[PDB]
Amino acid sequence: VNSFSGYLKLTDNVYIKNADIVEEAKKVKPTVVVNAANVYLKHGGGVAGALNKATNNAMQVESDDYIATNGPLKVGGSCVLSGHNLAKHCLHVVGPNVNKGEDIQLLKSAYENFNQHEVLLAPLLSAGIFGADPIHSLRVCVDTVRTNVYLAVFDKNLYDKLVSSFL
Ligand SMILES: OC[C@@H]1C=CCCN1c1ncnc2[nH]ccc12
Ligand SMILES: [Cl-]
Repeated sequence: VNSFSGYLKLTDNVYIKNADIVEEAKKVKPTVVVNAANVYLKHGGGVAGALNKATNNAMQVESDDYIATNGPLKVGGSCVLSGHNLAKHCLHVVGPNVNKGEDIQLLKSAYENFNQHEVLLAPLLSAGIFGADPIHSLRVCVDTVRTNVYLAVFDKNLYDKLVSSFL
């Protein structure tokens, strides 16, 4: 039993809700919140910009030190950093950005990072400003993640389409 509330159950381990991931994380304080990161951990917009703003830019400060030490992430890769005031940890995961021409096949590799954590609050990877089809992103999530994932979908219209079209 966990403290996530109001989710629809898609499979044994995947749940979905219309919610603002920032507001969700502040309420639940999950062990892990997933960020829709880029390889440079430059949290300018989309989910990443919103999560970083909610940390008063502390996420960006920590991320800049991470990059200065380790260099960029790989597309499909991840790193674990602090969750600041939002969660214990933030799993920064880089899905392919279709608007940069990155290979959508890497979306499965991106979701595989979730399997290293027993429970996560997450967005759909490569959705929104990353330019992938969110219906596809949900399909890959369900077919790749085996741990317990609570998916927050900000847009109410998109959420209804995701549910009504889910196979
Ligand atoms: O697929 C990512 C998704 C789709 C469109 C825009 C960003 N996205 C978000 N998903 C969940 N919570 C969010 N809070 C702020 C943004 C946000
Ligand atoms: Cl985004």
